[PDB]
Amino acid sequence: DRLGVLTTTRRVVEQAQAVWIDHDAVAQIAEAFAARQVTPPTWNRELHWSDGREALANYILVLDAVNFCFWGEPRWRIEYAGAVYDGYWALAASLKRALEQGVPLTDASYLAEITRDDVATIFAGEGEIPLLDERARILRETGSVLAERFAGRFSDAIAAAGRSAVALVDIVTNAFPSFRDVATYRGEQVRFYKRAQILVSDLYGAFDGSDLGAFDDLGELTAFANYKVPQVLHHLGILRYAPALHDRLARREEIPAGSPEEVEIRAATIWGVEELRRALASRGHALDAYQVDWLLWDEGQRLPAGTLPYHRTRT
Ligand SMILES: Nc1nc2c(c(CN[C@H]3C=C[C@H](O)[C@@H]3O)cn2[C@@H]2O[C@H](COP(=O)(O)O)[C@@H](O)[C@H]2O)c(=O)[nH]1
Repeated sequence: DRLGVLTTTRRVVEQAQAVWIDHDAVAQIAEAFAARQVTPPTWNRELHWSDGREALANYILVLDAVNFCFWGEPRWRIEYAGAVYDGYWALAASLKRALEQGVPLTDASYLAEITRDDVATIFAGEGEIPLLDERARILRETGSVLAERFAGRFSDAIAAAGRSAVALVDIVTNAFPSFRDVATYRGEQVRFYKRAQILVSDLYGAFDGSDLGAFDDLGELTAFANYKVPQVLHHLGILRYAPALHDRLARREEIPAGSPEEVEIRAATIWGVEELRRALASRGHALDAYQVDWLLWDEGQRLPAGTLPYHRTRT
């Protein structure tokens, strides 16, 4: 466990007061999923950009640099190619739209200088993308780090990882401040690395596990601790919430980042996915943790009306 995600999150799950795993539900869900050999959907080619290897690598870094927090009222929505999108697909569509119209979002020099008005345009739609100013700041940071340390080419970073997913995550968090996703729980560091790990899985997807998307150790990735997958796990009965936390989610009350409740959700998400992975493998359906994450995130796109709302964090 070379990044320390499973180890540090396990300490949280063992001590967690507001969240816990129902291991019976894990078994039952594993039974049904294994029975019908459920598979994550293939990496989406419609709403993701495609290009030569240098531009594509840079595109994946930018996509995942700003891959966070899409909730808020009035709901942020995007119109692209005769369809309306929200959440992640709104992000994806927005970038694809910008690149098609020839915005140089894969060029480090442009990213280093990108303005608030640039990103407001790129993500123009109904409402406004949350944390707009932050996204502008992250893209400027991303650009100037690319330019300074990687000759403007994320492919330089990828090459230095030598086909290790774990090594690339560590290269990314070392160089790019925005990707440093750790917190504390009762005085101990907890390590998550959501966006850094999702980046690696997205290279694998975009490059079909060849060239720059070749990795020999993808099993070492964890789930990407977000707000949608815990909502799915709660829906499937795998995550249970204590009274005050349940009521907070129901009221759509925001939870401060790094607070005990929030850290417990994220840790239990990691271990909820890991426990489902082990239970599936037990029943002869071997998937990597990132695949179980993909599969659950996909289920999260068509949850029934009146499932408990996902938790709302911000920072
Ligand atoms: N754990 C996990 N979290 C994911 C993703 C994705 C998209 N990945 C694509 C690439 C390969 C897969 O097959 C997917 O097609 C976005 N997110 C996070 O979810 C939230 C937005 O959710 P919603 O409102 O539904 O759009 C937000 O925190 C966002 O950062 C997934 O991979 N796993």
